[PDB]
Amino acid sequence: VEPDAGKATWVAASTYGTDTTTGEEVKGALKEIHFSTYKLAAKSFITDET
Amino acid sequence: NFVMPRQRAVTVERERQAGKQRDAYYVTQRVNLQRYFANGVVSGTYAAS
Repeated sequence: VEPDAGKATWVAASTYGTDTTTGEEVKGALKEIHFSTYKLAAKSFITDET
Repeated sequence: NFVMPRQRAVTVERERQAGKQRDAYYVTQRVNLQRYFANGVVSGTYAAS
């Protein structure tokens, strides 16, 4: 599962190349989600004489 | 005598990658001027006061 993005900072209107002073967006980590399957059981019996 | 030697004429070249919202032009040649013997140029003075 990925996360949202993002915020980008707008320029200072005078800095048109060398250098542009825009945001550095950090490559969003893909987050694992893991699922665990638990078990249960029941037993029963009767005897053929009862 | 006074001859100027050259081995590349004026050339013109340009980029774009790895720029950043810019295109840019370069011009580069190779040349010099040489006094062959000793003399044959004279000027001044024509000093100051």
